[PDB]
Order: sequence, then C-alpha cells, then structure tokens
Amino acid sequence: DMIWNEEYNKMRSQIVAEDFSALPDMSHDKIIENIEYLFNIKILSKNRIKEFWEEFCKGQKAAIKYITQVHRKNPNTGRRNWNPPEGDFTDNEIEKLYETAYNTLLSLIKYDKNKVYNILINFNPKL
Amino acid sequence: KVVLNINTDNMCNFASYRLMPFSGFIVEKDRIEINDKNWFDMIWNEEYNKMRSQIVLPDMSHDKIIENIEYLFNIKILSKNRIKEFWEEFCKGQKAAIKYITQVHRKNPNTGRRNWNPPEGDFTDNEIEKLYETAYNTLLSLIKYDKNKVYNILINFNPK
Amino acid sequence: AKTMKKIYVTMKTLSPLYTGEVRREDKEAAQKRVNFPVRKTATNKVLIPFKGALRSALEIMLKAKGENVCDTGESRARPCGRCVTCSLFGSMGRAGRASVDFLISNDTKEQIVRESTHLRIERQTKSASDTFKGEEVIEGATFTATITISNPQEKDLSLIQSALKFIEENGIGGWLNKGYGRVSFEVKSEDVATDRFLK
Amino acid sequence: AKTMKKIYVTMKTLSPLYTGEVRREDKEAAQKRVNFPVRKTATNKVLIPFKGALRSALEIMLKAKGENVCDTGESRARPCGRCVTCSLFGSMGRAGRASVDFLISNDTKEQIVRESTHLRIERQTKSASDTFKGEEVIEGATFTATITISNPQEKDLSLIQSALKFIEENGIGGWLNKGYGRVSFEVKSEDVATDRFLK
Amino acid sequence: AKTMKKIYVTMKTLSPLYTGEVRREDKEAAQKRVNFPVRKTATNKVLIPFKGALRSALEIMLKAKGENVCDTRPCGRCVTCSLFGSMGRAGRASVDFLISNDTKEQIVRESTHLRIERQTKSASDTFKGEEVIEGATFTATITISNPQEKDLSLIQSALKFIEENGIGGWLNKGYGRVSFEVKSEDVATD
Amino acid sequence: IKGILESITGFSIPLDNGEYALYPAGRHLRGAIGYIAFNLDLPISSKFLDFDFDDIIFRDLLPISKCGKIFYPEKNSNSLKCPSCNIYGSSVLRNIMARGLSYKEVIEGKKYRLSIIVKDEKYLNEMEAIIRYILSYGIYLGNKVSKGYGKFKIKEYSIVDILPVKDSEVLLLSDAIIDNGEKDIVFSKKEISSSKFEIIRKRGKAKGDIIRDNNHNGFYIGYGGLGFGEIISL
Ligand SMILES: [Zn+2]
Ligand SMILES: [Zn+2]
Ligand SMILES: [Zn+2]
Repeated sequence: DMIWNEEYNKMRSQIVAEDFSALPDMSHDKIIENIEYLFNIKILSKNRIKEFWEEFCKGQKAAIKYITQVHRKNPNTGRRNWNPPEGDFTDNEIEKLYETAYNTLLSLIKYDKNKVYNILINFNPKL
Repeated sequence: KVVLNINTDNMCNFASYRLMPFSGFIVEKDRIEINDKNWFDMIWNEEYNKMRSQIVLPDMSHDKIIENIEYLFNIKILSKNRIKEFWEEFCKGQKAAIKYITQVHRKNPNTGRRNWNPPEGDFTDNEIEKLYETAYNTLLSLIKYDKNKVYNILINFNPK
Repeated sequence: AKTMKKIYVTMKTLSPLYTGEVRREDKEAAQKRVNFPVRKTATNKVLIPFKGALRSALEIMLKAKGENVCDTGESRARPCGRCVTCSLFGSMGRAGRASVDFLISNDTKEQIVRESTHLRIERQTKSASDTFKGEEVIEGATFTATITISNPQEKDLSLIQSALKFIEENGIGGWLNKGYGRVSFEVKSEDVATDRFLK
Repeated sequence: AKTMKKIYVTMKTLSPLYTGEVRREDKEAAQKRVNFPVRKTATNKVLIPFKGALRSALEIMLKAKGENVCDTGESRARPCGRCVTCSLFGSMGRAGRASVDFLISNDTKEQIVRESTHLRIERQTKSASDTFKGEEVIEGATFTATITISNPQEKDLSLIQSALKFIEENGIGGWLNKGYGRVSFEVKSEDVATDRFLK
Repeated sequence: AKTMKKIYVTMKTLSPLYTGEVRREDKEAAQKRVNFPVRKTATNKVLIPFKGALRSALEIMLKAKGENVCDTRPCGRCVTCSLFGSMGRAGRASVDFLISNDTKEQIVRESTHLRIERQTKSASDTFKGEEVIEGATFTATITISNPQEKDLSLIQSALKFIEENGIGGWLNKGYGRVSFEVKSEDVATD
Repeated sequence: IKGILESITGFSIPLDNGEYALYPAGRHLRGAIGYIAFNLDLPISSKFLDFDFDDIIFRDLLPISKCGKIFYPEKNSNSLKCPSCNIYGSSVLRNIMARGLSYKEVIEGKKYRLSIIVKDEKYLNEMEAIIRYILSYGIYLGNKVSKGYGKFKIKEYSIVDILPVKDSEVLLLSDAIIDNGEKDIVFSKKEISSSKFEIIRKRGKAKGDIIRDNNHNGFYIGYGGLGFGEIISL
C-alpha cells in the first residue's frame, strides 16, 4: 500500500494539465527593460527564467499556472514565491516589483516561442 | 480494441489468478492502448525536441601577436583546443569569432570565473586578470586579419 | 605489479548524512516532494562520492605538514604529477593507483533515507521564516567501499587510514557545517596477488 | 576449426557506468547540454568497448603470474605472435581467435542514461570551484555481448572468465578510479560446430 | 541459360561498421584528418566488399561440414568454385557491392580510438577512424546464373554467418555486426 | 537507341603499358550485353559470339558533359573536352590498393552516353529486351563484375532514328582499325560454355584525328565494328 501510494503520487506528478499540447500586452522594449531590471535585483533569476522556459515549452496554460503559483500571496504567511529583491526597498515597492514581474511574464506568455527564446538567451544562455 | 504493449512476461500467481503490478498510461486514438513510462518518456522527449526544434579591432603589431600567443601558450591560457575553436570561428566569419571571444572572456557576475584556462605558474590575481585581458586583445586583433595570416600564425602553435 | 592492496572500508553513520542527487531527472522527480534528495542508485541504494573526500583530506593534511603536494581543488587546476596524492589518486598522464569505489549502502531508501523538515527562523520574531524538506540518511546506516591499490607502496595504508580519520573528524557528503556526515570507518586491509583470478 | 565456442556475456551495472562518446559529431551535438556524453548508438543504446578491457585484464594478470606475455599498451609496442593473449586477441599477423562484440545495452538511453552534475571543490574555501555535466548509465542496467572463439583451446573459457573477474574488480569504461564502472558478469557458454548455419 | 536468380539482400547495421577506404588518393586526402577513413563513393555512399565475405563464409562452413572446398588459388571442382568462381571458369554468383541507401553526412561519423597503457591506465596512443552508424540500411543484388537447387540456402547460410561474425573490418573489436533481410526472385522472358 | 547511363559503382578497364582508359569502351558494353543475352537465351546470342556482325553497332560510351552533349576526343592527349564547353581525363582515375591487389578505377557518378544503333528490324525487340534488363537490374562493365565493380544503370532511354554522316570529312570518334596503323588496339573474345580465351591485338588509328576519306564506310565504321572505330561530322 505504501509503495502503491508513492508510485501513484509519482504517476499524477506526470501528465499534469496539458504539456506540449487572457494575457496582457506591453511592447517588446518594455519586456526587455523589465526583465533586465529584475535580473539585476535578483527577482527574475536564472532558475526562474529556466523554469519559465520549461513551463512555456509545455504550453501557455502551464506557464500561466506556474506564474500564478509563484506570484500567489499565501494568506497564511503573506509570502509570494519570488526571490526577494536585493537592495534598499520599502514594502510597497517590493509588491510593485512583484506585480511588474507578474505582468512581464504574463505578457511574454502571449508572444511566440522564438520571440521568447531570443529574449531569455541574453539572461540564460543555457535555456 | 484494447492493445497491451506491456510485457506479458514476469507475472506472478496469487489466489489462482496470474497477476503483475503495472504502472503506465492509457492512450486513446480505434485503439485504447496501454503503454509504459518508457513510451511516455519517448513521447515527452519527442514533443520537447519538437518544441526546441524552433530555435533560431585593436590591431597591434604582428610581432606582438606572435609574442603574446607564445606567452599564453607557455603559461597555458590559450591552448590547442581554444586555438582550434577560434580557428573554426574565424573560419565562419569575424562576427562569430567576436561572439566566441565574448563568450570565453565573459566574467560571470556571481562567481567571477572567466572560461579561459587558469594560467600555469605563480602569478598574482591582478596579473591573472590582465593576462585574460591580453588574451582578449590578442585574439580580438587576430580577428581583424585575413584568413591566410591567421592560418599560418595559428599552425605554429596547433599543428592540426 | 605482482601484488595489490585491497582496503575494505565499512562506514557507519554517527550523525544524519546528506549528499545530494546529481542526476537531473531523479532530482526533478524528487523535487516535487523533497527539496534536497540524497544521491541514490536505480537499485534504491544510497551512493556517496568517496575519491574526492579522501583526496581532499590528504591534500589538506599533506599541505599542512609541508610536503610538495599539489592542490586540485582550485578552478580547473592541473595536477602536478610528482606528489603523493598524484601517485595515489591521479595526475594528467597517469591514472591514480587507488581505485576508490563508491560508498554503496548496505540497506535501501525505505530503511535508511528519511524525509526531513529544515527551517529558517527570523531572528527578531522567532517565527519560521522559511522551511524546506530534504531527504537524509539515518545514523547507524552502514556503507561499504573497496579501495584497490595497484603497485602498492609502504605508506598507502597509513595514508588511506589517516584520510579516513580526517573524514571521521570533518564529515562526508554535504551539510557538514550544520552537523551532517559524521561517520566512523572500519578498515580491513589485505594484500592480494594480481594473478588470483587465473585458474 | 570444426568447433567454435560461444560465450554469451551478460553484465549488470552495480555502480554507475561512464564510457565516453567517440563520435565527433554526436559528442559536439551533445556539448550544448553535456560535457561528458556516454557512448550511444544511433539506435539509442549504450555501447562499451569490451575487447580492450579483456585484453588488458589478461595481460596484467598474466604478466603478474609470469607467462611470456607482451604489453600492447605502450606507444610503439608491437605485439608478438607467441602469446596466449596474442593467440586469443590477435597480433600484427594472425587475427584474433576471440571475436569480442560490443557490450550493447538491453534498454534505451531514455531508461538508463542520466545527465549528471559533477563537482570540483576547493580545499580551503570548501565551495564548488567547478561544475560540469556528464552522462552516466544507471545501476542495474543489463548489457549483452557475445564472444566467439574460432579454433578453441581448453583454457580459453577460464581465461575469459578470469578476465571478467578482473573487470568485476576493477571496472569497465571510464572514471574507474572514482567508483564508476563496477559491474557483475554472468557467462553462458556453449560449443557449436561452425556448420551450425547450413541447411 | 533460361533461369536466373536475383537475391536482393538488404542489411541494417546493429554494431558500428568499419570497412577501410581503399583508393589511395582519397585515403591520402582524408589522412590529414582521419587515420582510417571508411570506403566511400564519389556520390558519398559507403561501398562494402561482399563477395569475399560470402565466399569466406562458405569456405569455413563447408570445410567444417566436410565438403571438398578449397581454401582461398582455387580448385575448380568445389561448389564454392561453382558459386563464386574458379580461375578458369567464371562465377555463377555475381555479387554486388553493399551500397548504402543514405549519404556520407547522414551515416558516416568520425571517431576516436585509443591505445591504453596497462600499468598507468592512461591513453598512450590516439587515432581517428570513420565508421558507419547503426540502423543504416544497405542494399545489394546478388546474381546467381545457372541456378543450382541449393544456392539460396547456401547464400542465406553465409548471410547468417556474416550476422554471426561481422562484415568489413575491426571484427574482433565488435564492429560490423549486422542483420540481413533477403527477398528472392527469378528472371525470365523479355 | 540514345540513352544516358549513370555509374553508381565505379569501373576498372585496363590497357597495356600500365594505362587504364578514361571512358568505358563499346567492346566492354558488347561483351556485357552478349553475356546478358546468353543468360536469357535471346536469339541474337550467337551473333554476339561472332566478332564480325555489323548490323547492331554498339558505339563507345563517351562521357557526357555539363553541357549535356557528348565530350569529344582530342588528338595527341589523354582527355576529352566538350567543344561546346571548355576536360575529362587524368583526374577520375583513382589508384586502388586492396589486400595486395593494386589497380586503377575510374570514379563513379559521372554520366556516360549509351548510343547504340540498329540497322535492321531483326533486333528492335531484342535490344528492347536488353535495355529493359539494363533498366530494371543494371549492367556491368570492366573488371570485377562478380565483385560489383562497374554498376551502370540507365538514366534515359529514347528510341530515336539515326542517319549516316553525309560528309567525307570525318573525325575519328574512337580507335579505328587500319592495316598499317600505329596504335595497337588490344581486346579479347571469350567463349563461355567452350572455355576459350584469346587476346585480339590489331594495329590501327587513334581517336580525335580528322580523316579526309571519301569511303564514309556506312555510318562511322572507320573496320572491325563491334565497337572499334567511330566517326563524327566535322
Ligand atoms: Zn600533484
Ligand atoms: Zn604477445
Ligand atoms: Zn574450389
């Protein structure tokens, strides 16, 4: 029973949602500017951009799901799953930068794959 | 039409019924087919490689170039593999070679590692960083030359 | 060449032990549940890299002693080839004579690997600011390795045993600073002849 | 000449296996993701050179015992014809009596090959100075080779089995000093007339 | 002569295959890079000597089963002399080369081979050879004139012997292990 | 019968003094086709056994060029150049050392002319059958026929009428046979099912020379036929 529960949890881990199978707009220049700003204050990090591209290549729905998972302010703790920003910031700027990351990733969700791949090599060359 | 692509070998006998714990995937198509994880790993890799399918000059003296590349070949920064790689880049244009020296000389923001080979010897850290710099200037000036002179100059240090 | 040293190493954990998953696929399959999985076999048995631990131990003590022993720990550092740890563990032109096996556990994950909850506590509020879940090998778990020394010298047993005492002191695997990896080693050495397998 | 000896060698990997890619195009296509590719087929199945390991095992043990065996591993070392290794595995003149197949895996690279993180740790800093990726074969992977022997002698099976015990002890493939390549061998031997395929 | 047999033999490589490049100018042109180039056409398809391999297979098999088969200096009275030719009389089995279906760039891969010292466990010698990958299907059309009754059986027996031993070169290292598919036919009329 | 033959496996035809000719000659074509007609018991076999028959004229296979036309021979040389387009020769011979045996072989992939001529209705069905055989299952020229050297499949087959050269000013397309000739032309005539071999060595005139001769000898024919000498309108 224990190995069956562990294996069955491993099964649903797989085939989640629609892998490899309602979005804001902002200019391409704006998207490079926002990802370039959040790269250097350690919010949109290289691990974040990697798992962005992994959830994007399985479809737009998985990328929306992962972005809503990271940006979700948990009502018990008040902690989003973003990497905290580096530097002197007050709380309101910290949530505004998190909302900036939200809007930037959800707006590049609408773009095509070669307009994302070419925007995340100059931050992650091992995408 | 239910087609079993699970191996029907290695099956135990319990309660006068043969049985084998399975763990795989059901696939709709005429056929309701039973595939294992290997099949899903193959299909996952095929669709992932179907999504990754869409993937789009300070000229100094010639004597300076030779003297610099002699020193860097002796102190083991500019080795045979890097000379061969630079020759393949210069053999695909100069802009490619610009990108290659940019990639090797790119100090990582976090680690402070440049992809050159550490100089063999006992040099100080500022000397090591200036040695990486003159590797950059020496190679970058060698991109400004033409194919014949770059060829004869690199074959003294990499015979291939 | 007519004789070979064989050091059978039997290690037992005195503290919880962590070394990390290194295969990207097993790390991904385990990071849906466990943020820090142990390095495991496909036969569900824990592996612990051993050659780097012994080599690092011998370079720290032989550099503290004062012998001309090179450092292979620096970034892309070339081994010299003329020192003790280059003879034992290796150089550029010569492979190391001490073939050091992996520390294969005697038991299996369901008997030795236990999931674990780690915390990060805010220093002003005393509240769990963060937590994570890492797998860890229990205390009393027994691991077996074999060090096979070809063309042995006199000092090789003393060198391996001293390096094992250093690993007993300092730890093996990861998270050595917070208390993980403290082990004991038992050594059964035996000199064999290289023609033993020939009938 | 009227008899051939078939030795079916099946091999189970006990500690993870590395055997590097030889093909320049396949390795360079794998250099984007992997620094140390494993030797794969075009049919996605891992191959391991087996005749060199058997010949090296036999020459090490037979040089240790004290037969008149040569060493075909030095730079310009001509193998003679007057050996039992040179009779089984060949010389510059007469060909090898034992044809040793590649150790081709029973499973595909999706099932048994895993991309891996390997480290180089500084000794004093105790931090990861270098990181790279290498593909390794999982433990429990089964590899099948067949060795035919034309004109068998009597001690040929014993010599092949002794070399397999030596490879069980030492390892096959690469990274043998750091724990990789420890394998187990099982031999199913038979004698067949060379007219087995005639009707 | 009113009956003629065309044995259509396809091959797929199971092990990596090497047969040596045979022409001196293309060997020397490839010897700057490759110490053992593979046998290639000018249209960049791999050519494989097939007659000698089938012949050799019949001589060891029929020497083992006890037939009066010469060892290749032919005899002229053996059935391998009737199949693949004596010095006076020609061969009934005209054997084509085993041409590749695909091109050099798709099936030929440069590769590294070593020679390893047995006391230092390090690479003493290093060289490069070109090999044909596995799954590369090859075809040939063996023609047997004046077909005797046991020709296809002898040819398939040799073909299974080649699957047992290998074709090309480096056969004791494991190279050349192949699988064979045969489709026969007869030829008459206009 | 105009046609294009493509070589996928190369050919090796030798000459004396350690030379190998650039192009496959029509004597080799003839010998291959007469063997092939033997293997199919075609009614013309006995005539290919005879070296004199001149009704069917198997001309020489001449290398076609990028132009698409037929390369033409050049006097006092070892090469052919499309008068239409500036050369075939001494760069397609390739030296081969194979398990002791050293020879030379002309590289594959080049396209050659398959122009035969048939002066009677007695063979149109027979040739048809031979070109059909050459189409489905190929033809072989040169040495090592049973080792697969000399593979030659058709690429084009057109039955197009032919007319003699209405000019007494004719250039020798191939090696003609004359009584007092300077180039010794050597060929052979085997006899299968009789075990007979002979090397026919006859003097004659070389190719690429203009002949001012009012004879005109039908269509080409220099005197041997069966290959031998050809001519073209200058
Ligand atoms: Zn050292
Ligand atoms: Zn010897
Ligand atoms: Zn014979």
